[PDB]
Amino acid sequence: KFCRFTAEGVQEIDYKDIATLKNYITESGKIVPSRITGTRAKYQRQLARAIKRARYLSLLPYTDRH
Amino acid sequence: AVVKCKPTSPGRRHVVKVVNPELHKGKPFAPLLEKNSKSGGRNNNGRITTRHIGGGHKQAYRIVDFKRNKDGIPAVVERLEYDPNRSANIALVLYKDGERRYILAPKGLKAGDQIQSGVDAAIKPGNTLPMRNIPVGSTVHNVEMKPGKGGQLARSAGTYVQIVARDGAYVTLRLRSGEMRKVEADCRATLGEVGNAEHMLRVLGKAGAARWRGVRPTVRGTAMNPVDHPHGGGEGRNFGKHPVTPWGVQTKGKKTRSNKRTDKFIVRRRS
Amino acid sequence: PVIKVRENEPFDVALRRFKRSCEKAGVLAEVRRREFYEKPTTERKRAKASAVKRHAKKLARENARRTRLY
Amino acid sequence: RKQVSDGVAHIHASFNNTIVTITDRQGNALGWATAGGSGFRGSRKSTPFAAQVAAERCADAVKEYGIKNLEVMVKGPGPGRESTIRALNAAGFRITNITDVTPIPHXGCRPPKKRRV
Amino acid sequence: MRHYEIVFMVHPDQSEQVPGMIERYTAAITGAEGKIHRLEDWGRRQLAYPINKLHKAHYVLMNVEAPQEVIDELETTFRFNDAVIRSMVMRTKHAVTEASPMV
Amino acid sequence: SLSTEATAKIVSEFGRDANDTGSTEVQVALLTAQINHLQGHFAEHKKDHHSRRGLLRMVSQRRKLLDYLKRKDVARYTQLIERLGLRR
RNA sequence: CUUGAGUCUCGUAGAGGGGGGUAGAAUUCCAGGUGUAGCGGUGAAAUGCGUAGAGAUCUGGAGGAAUACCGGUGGCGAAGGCGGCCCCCUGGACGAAGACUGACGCUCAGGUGCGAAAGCGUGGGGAGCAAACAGGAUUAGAUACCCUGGUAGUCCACGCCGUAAACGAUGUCGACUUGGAGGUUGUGCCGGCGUGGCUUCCGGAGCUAACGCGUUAAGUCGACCGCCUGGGGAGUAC
Ligand SMILES: [Mg+2]
Ligand SMILES: [Mg+2]
Ligand SMILES: [Mg+2]
Ligand SMILES: [Mg+2]
Ligand SMILES: [Mg+2]
Ligand SMILES: [Mg+2]
Ligand SMILES: [Mg+2]
Ligand SMILES: [Mg+2]
Ligand SMILES: [Mg+2]
Ligand SMILES: [Mg+2]
Ligand SMILES: [Mg+2]
Ligand SMILES: [Mg+2]
Ligand SMILES: [Mg+2]
Ligand SMILES: [Mg+2]
Ligand SMILES: [Mg+2]
Ligand SMILES: [Mg+2]
Ligand SMILES: [Mg+2]
Ligand SMILES: [Mg+2]
Repeated sequence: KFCRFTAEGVQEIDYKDIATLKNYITESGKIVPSRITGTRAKYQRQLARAIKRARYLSLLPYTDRH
Repeated sequence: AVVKCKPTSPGRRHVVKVVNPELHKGKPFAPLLEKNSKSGGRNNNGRITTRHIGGGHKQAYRIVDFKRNKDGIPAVVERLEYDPNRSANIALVLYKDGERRYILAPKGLKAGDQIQSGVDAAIKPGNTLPMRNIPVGSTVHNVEMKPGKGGQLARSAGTYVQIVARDGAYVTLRLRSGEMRKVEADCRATLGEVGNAEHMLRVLGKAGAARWRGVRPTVRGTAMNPVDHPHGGGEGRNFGKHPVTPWGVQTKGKKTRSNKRTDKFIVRRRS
Repeated sequence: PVIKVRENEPFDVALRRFKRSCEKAGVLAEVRRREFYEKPTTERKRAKASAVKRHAKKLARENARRTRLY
Repeated sequence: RKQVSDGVAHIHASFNNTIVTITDRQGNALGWATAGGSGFRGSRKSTPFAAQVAAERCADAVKEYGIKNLEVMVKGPGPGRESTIRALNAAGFRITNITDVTPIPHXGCRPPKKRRV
Repeated sequence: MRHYEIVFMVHPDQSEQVPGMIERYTAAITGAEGKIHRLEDWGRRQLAYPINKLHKAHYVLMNVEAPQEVIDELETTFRFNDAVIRSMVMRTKHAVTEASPMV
Repeated sequence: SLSTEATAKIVSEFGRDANDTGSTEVQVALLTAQINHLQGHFAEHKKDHHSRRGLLRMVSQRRKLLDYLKRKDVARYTQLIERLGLRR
């Protein structure tokens, strides 16, 4: 668990922070359920938005088979 | 605007009119007019060579600029006009040097709009550019088939072409017919669609409305005697033969294109 | 589930690694899920019933831990 | 004829059949075998054993190319996913990579209607 | 006057045009009486997946405070500039004057 | 909705002070401003039914406030509807 | 007069709505390369597809539709409903301090508006799916269930239709009346203690024919509306 973003006082998740976002995607590129990472729901939604934005900018892959 | 007529008389019950209040109500621009008298569909042998042509209203010809050759000089749309010679409306445009021209009215165009042709003209409806300067995917009309010859494709009301690909000296176009066609990328096209799209929604309502347009009645081949038409004859309503033209060519599916000279430019036919 | 066979790794071990990668990514479950169309009403009914059964089972377990069988 | 020494084994493992195609790394087929073409029909066609025999036969069909190393791409939910890879390994190929390439729509098209059996 | 975050990716074969692009876009913004709050030239990055068969692109990140109309003009510029292979314009609540995690 | 500036301007104009945000004239003027503004939105977005429900709520509340004002002080009511150009 | 109702200020979450753009996955089709005898399908088959080179695999292209994961007895909406990402326009809700108006309220026959899916009109579009339809099976038959195909339609614009087990089978508004465990979204103070909104499950009194409901009542009350009066005939006939 240990939702990191509340303990870091973030106001957003920042789609440009690929280091943080790689901790929330599986090796195939899928977004990890918050019931596994322990993320709070609000920050899970922020995280999903950020990952989708990063995927659009090709900073993250959609899958591992591009 | 598409407006139905009220059934105050049987010839009006089914009439559907296209009313465009934006169209100039006065006379057309006289220096761009010339007479064009009727043919009755007869050629210089005086023989009918295209049937069902005759009568209809007197019409003056409007000299329309299909070439759009006046590069780098802006023009402003003065007004839109009814043109009897074509389905599309036309626009009287005024160039900054004082010259006036008629152009095909694109969809959306209206009085006060600015237009321009040339290599550096902005990508805006009504602007005309060589197609090598127009983005792939764009919607265009009045497309040239040879550079400098003047637009010949997509001129009727509502029509347009899509620039689907560019390969070297050629672009591939999707014509309204569905045909995929190549022409040289130096050929000019005008951004946007031809206006007056509701033209096809009109309903003539009565026979006389076809007569006003210079269309004479069509007589069915099966209504004649054998001497007149392959379909002719029979005691009662008979047919019993494969449908043909008055001249005997099969007229239900038989193909007639034979132009080996232009086959190379057809990427795929319409189907 | 892309798997690279590491050096001096027996084949059966790497096959197991690939199998676990596939079972983790849920590829077979996704394929089976997508064989046929299930109406949204059926999907919602299935999800609701699964949640209800999960909750009822959990409560039965909690209240059986207070129950002596013999 | 041509010697390749580095190939890809594509295992199309459907519920009813298993197709094994061995290609070079550019995707050109060198030889193929199927569970359905290896003396198995109907119920026997869709078994791990029929897939194993198909893998053996496809390995035989590419002996002339001198292939030594195999990437393995598995596609589909069929019973021939694993036994095909085991048979390719027992055929003497050095399996250097195993990848699942099963197509997953990210929504995609509406599947056929549910069967009522 | 709204705050925007703009990222645009340039064809890697046009990287040396990026400085001129940056100055021109900044000029349009500032002529509209807008401000440049952040501006980062990330240079060439490897794409996470191919785009138009390319495996690289030149990223530029701008945080501006401009009226909507100049942003629409800029998006139209991005649309018709074949050097710009992708772009994203986002609204932000406030001006972001900081350093992105890419620097 | 109305911006802070337009709201404050209407409050100053129709209110008896810049703090008098609650008087019936201020409420009616704010509603009228938003209704007139939204005419342009709904001319373009004719199928925006969900927003139009909020617009019709604005119309209904304004009608109720006007009726209250007319029953309470008819002269104030007349002044208000003349300033804002309302039929009734 | 300010306690109901409402306005303003500052923020908060949200698949609320309308418009436009765009991304990646996949299906299908088209062109070509490699390759060769099968593929596909079922309970088993057959129809079908394939040596005129299919299926498999690789490359390039076209087009339509839907947005995996996130995703949740999670959220938003009056209901119907709403799910990639980005912008433009826009509705509602909620919280904290105040300030303001001063009963401006509740309900609502008739009226008006919205209203899933299917359907209808005109014009587009059409990948996938699929009423109808065709063939193959199954069977005593099989106008089905299963298989191979497949057209309306499903999609878009605009108009119509006005109905659903449109359901919580529970009208709206207000007040009051033991508890427990969660979810979600605010906010105050020092992970603890409060305090609001929405929400899931259990349960006490009470209520209920019983099943059950149980502070989100089907409990205790008030305001107003809708509706019922044995089964069938019939939500039919006129
Ligand atoms: Mg004729
Ligand atoms: Mg005729
Ligand atoms: Mg006769
Ligand atoms: Mg004859
Ligand atoms: Mg007869
Ligand atoms: Mg006969
Ligand atoms: Mg099937
Ligand atoms: Mg009523
Ligand atoms: Mg429908
Ligand atoms: Mg229709
Ligand atoms: Mg179809
Ligand atoms: Mg069927
Ligand atoms: Mg009913
Ligand atoms: Mg419902
Ligand atoms: Mg329900
Ligand atoms: Mg009911
Ligand atoms: Mg209970
Ligand atoms: Mg009836």
